[PDB]
Amino acid sequence: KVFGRCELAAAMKRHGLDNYRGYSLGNWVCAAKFESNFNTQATNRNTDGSTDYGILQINSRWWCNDGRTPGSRNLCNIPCSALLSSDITASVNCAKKIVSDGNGMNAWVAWRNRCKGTDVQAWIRGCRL
Ligand SMILES: CC(=O)N[C@@H]1[C@@H](O)[C@H](O[C@@H]2O[C@H](CO)[C@@H](O)[C@H](O)[C@H]2NC(C)=O)[C@@H](CO)O[C@@H]1O
Ligand SMILES: [Cl-]
Ligand SMILES: [Cl-]
Ligand SMILES: [Cl-]
Ligand SMILES: [Cl-]
Ligand SMILES: [Cl-]
Ligand code: NA
Ligand code: NA
Repeated sequence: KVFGRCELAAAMKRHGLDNYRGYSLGNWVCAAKFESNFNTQATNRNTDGSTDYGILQINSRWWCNDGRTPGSRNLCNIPCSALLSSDITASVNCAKKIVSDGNGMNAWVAWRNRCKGTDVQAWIRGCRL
């Protein structure tokens, strides 16, 4: 599924990401935009052979099991394919674990490079939330 911006904002808000660990909703929407272009089916292969999955491009090196990232962890205890669902619950719940792990949203490269320190509230501007 390719979410609309506000649709995703609303979904993320309903799933408790607004101000989760102090990260306002726009951070999450911004991260999703630049990680996946709001596409839950996005996958990208990393140089180390892991793959990033889903709307928040959660990687299989650490967070999910895709059966083809040897020596990786599965800290979200999910098949990576669960992160591709049109239902973002699995991504959100895993993202909550990630962002809780001490490094905040810096785990999301795109967030660090494209959202962090920007006016992320713009990403939820106009949305009914
Ligand atoms: C939370 C999450 O999974 N974020 C992804 C990053 O982990 C991806 O970065 C890449 O992650 C792999 C596995 O840890 C690293 O081996 C690789 O060096 C790293 N790539 C970069 C440029 O840092 C990122 C890839 O675009 O996608 C999500 O942000
Ligand atoms: Cl868009
Ligand atoms: Cl915000
Ligand atoms: Cl694996
Ligand atoms: Cl959902
Ligand atoms: Cl933080
Ligand atoms: Na990425
Ligand atoms: Na894994």
